[PDB]
Amino acid sequence: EEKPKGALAVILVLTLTILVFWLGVYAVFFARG
Amino acid sequence: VYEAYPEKKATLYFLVLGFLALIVGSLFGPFQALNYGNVDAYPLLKRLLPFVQSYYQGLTLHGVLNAIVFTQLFAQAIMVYLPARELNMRPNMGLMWLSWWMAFIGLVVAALPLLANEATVLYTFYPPLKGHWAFYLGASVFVLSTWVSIYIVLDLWRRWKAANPGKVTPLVTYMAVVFWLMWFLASLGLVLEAVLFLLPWSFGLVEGVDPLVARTLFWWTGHPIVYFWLLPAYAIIYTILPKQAGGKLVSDPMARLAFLLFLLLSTPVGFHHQFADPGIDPTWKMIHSVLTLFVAVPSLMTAFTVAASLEFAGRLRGGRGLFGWIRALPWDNPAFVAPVLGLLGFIPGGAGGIVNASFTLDYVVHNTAWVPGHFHLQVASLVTLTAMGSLYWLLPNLTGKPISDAQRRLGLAVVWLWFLGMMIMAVGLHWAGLLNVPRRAYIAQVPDAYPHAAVPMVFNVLAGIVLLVALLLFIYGLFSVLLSRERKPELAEAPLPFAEVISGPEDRRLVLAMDRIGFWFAVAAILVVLAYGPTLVQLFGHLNPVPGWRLW
Amino acid sequence: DEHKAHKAILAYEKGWLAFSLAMLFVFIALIAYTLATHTAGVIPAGKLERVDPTTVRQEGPWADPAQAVVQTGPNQYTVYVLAFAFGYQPNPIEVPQGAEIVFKITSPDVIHGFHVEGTNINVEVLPGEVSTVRYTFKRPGEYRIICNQYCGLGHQNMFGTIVVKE
Ligand code: HAS
Ligand code: HEM
Ligand code: CUA
Repeated sequence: EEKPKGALAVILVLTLTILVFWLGVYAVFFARG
Repeated sequence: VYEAYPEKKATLYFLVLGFLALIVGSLFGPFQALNYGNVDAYPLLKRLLPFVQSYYQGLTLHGVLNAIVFTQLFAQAIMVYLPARELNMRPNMGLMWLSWWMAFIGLVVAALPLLANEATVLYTFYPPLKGHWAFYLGASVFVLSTWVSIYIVLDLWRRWKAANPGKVTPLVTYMAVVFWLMWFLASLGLVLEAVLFLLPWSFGLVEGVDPLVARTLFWWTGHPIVYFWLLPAYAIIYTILPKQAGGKLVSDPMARLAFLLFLLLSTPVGFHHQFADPGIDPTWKMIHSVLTLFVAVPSLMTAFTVAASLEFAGRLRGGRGLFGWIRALPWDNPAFVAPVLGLLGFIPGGAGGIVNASFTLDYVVHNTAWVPGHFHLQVASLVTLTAMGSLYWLLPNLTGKPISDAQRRLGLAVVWLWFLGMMIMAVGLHWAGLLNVPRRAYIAQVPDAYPHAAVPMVFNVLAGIVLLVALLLFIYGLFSVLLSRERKPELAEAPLPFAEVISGPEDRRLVLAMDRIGFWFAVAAILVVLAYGPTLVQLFGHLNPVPGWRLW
Repeated sequence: DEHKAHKAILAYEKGWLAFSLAMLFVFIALIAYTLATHTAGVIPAGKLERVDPTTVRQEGPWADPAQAVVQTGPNQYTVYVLAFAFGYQPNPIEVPQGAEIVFKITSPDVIHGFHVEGTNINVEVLPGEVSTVRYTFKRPGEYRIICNQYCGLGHQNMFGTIVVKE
């Protein structure tokens, strides 16, 4: 059958969570600059 | 069970030895979690165990037992026994039982000093922190064992390659092969660090060791060593979970490629642990940074392969719309439940690691409680949970003792607690790290030293209680499985639960290429000569050995 | 079916790949961004600059603590710091504000950490070697130094003080 929308959610929760963490720190980085 | 597969016995000893290790090492956890929640329970622990002299002697056993003794032993069990059962071959038993006694004698040798306060140096043992000679001699022998583990599996692969010329390496084998090879390349740093310095150092044969060279050589191993912890789980997650899950591995090739890429990019990435070091060139650090974001690809890949597989397993057992498939999965199943939970937390765990990777950002979180946050999600969640759950299929398979209704429920109990507790603790430690709280510190003996960190402390402490139960419940669970005079042979010879694979026509060309293992191995070697050679040569030209210290 | 589902899996396996690469590359672009600005100072110098740990506090730039600070440039000050079993020297460290501070750090015993709370300064200190880092203090007052590399039983208790004069 059809497109793995479940996997596509998971890689999307992963992608959202990487960004938060990364940008979350990059922000802190410059703030302690 | 024992006498046409005595591998089952030798395999079982690697587990017990390892699980008794994880138990002892773990005792110190709950304490250290409260210690991070500003409570000093160490007089309480000092009264449970008369031999403990300091937080740090306890953090040392905890680092060493759990992350070094447990994980290697698990690795040895899985990455040897699995490939043997897929191939239906026996390993050289002479060699296999030599690996066991070396992991036992190294263990013992090291422990005596550790338990006597002569090696309170942490599982990193950075010079000039000078521990007892038997702790270096002990760990070296303990590691060296894995060299026989490489050989044994290489042999089995030589053997199967021969009975079957032209044929492609079977999957678990393919995985075990690149795994052990990658681990041989890894271990060159630590062995050289041992053989050239540590061992003479403590034997009295030199008065000094270079701190920079020592750590550079150590981190050559201390990264790939973590992949050496993960793959035995990935191995299971790829080729056995999807069965337990009610479906199939969706891609044979992707799983090989994943592991291939690990063989390639696990070793040349160590200056990610040294961003904060002197005497290592800014250019090289960035180079080591790019490559680290690279080693993250396999796992990003893994996320998709694996997700799909579960979605399709949940599709198979009647799983509905956007999320329906998640419910349809066998949530009654400790073997299923333990790594899937680990995998949820692996998400955050990874998303931390990549911040960690990115050079300049590592100056925000380095040596804070954030690295703990990070790695617990990784090795004390996912690897350990995959480990824990796996007794529910692997242990019956080794001994022939079936698992009752209640021992299962006791397991489900353990895993949901362990996971939740690990989640919780990760909030605390991450949070605490951003609030600059250092790691490896007895911070509850300075109560007014982190007053702005009141809240995450709550979480640490709370995770400490939960995870104390978690562990106690586990100890009980474990031993009820191990000490029941409940036995049947017929399920002990009943095959490992390997998943069937979805495999397309395009596989052929791609899978044949990745089988060129001698070549891929050579490249990995070159990748490490390129990435460490320049910097090492420099250091080896300008060596500044300094005397040893004992500060506990 | 079954074969019908392997194809469409692999495409998105490629697609997810494509994306994750770009995304990972942008990170790499943003990192070498931080590398092109002033914040790049906190990266230790690469050049090996070797010292002797058993002499460092009797001769040379680390012996007298009242020698610590030196105008080394028109808006540049070098501060020679000694991290040692359970403290820092000088205590406190006194540096002016808005100036570029070039910290030169080392240890006479084991490894320590040099983590200045509130800042990006987070450099390992190693016996025998000299950690060179640079940083411009933007907001004045007391900063707290934390040793964040286990150094022995008094680790938890090894704090210093930076004093950045307006
Ligand atoms: C075994 C445990 C280990 C893993 C695994 C691990 C992963 C990474 N780490 Fe790390 N780490 C670092 C970078 C990374 C990177 C780039 C990755 C990557 O391999 C991460 C890859 C992971 C992902 C890309 C996420 C994939 C997610 C998956 C696969 C789960 C999805 C779930 C699904 C699909 C299930 C859904 C199912 C349903 C039913 C919903 C760096 C710097 O680059 C530092 C140094 C920091 C410092 O200053 O010391 C560091 C620090 C540590 C230390 C401290 C050592 C010490 O004491 O000094 C340890 C022990 C450790 C272990 C581990 N670490 N790490
Ligand atoms: C009972 C659950 C556990 C708890 C509550 C726990 C608690 C802790 C805490 C609070 C820390 C940070 C302490 C500090 O930085 O001073 C820590 C460190 C650590 N933990 Fe765990 N732990 C547990 C289980 C495990 C397991 C099973 C492993 C390995 C698979 C592990 C691996 C490590 C390692 C490698 C460190 C670093 C120690 C060092 O810096 O030398 N932990 N643990
Ligand atoms: Cu000096 Cu911790």
